[PDB]
Amino acid sequence: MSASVTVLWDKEIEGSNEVVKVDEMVASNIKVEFYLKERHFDRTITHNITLPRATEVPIGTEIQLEPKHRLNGNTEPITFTYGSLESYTELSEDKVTMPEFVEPKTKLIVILTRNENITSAPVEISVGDIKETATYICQSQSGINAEVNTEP
Repeated sequence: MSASVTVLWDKEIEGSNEVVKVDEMVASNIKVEFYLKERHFDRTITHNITLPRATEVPIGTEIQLEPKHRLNGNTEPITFTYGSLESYTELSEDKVTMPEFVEPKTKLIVILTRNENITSAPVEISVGDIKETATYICQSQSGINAEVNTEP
């Protein structure tokens, strides 16, 4: 009930790829400190395994794989179970330092962005004499960048 697993990373597909504006914070001066010292965000990577509708892989088969994109320095494999656990989400805290002050005669804008990417790859599975090519999907978020612009 434990499959042999090989991900075909050289066949990876670049799905959605975007730079997402998470938020903006604006302030104006005439030298006050900023609202927050740091902002805290949730950052996730979601790992999914998908199988053909008509697959021979038995329900309950365990499928262990090691993704490319991980959080928290985690390195242990993800264990999916076909028919009951097909998605796993990593979560980390992304802490972003804010500008300390608004300099004199300044309007300050913080633009917060991160990369968000979907990638997918074939997964060759064998359990006994049953062979299948499943599809692995990674929905990842990068760390957040803060761009501080000073205006009139």
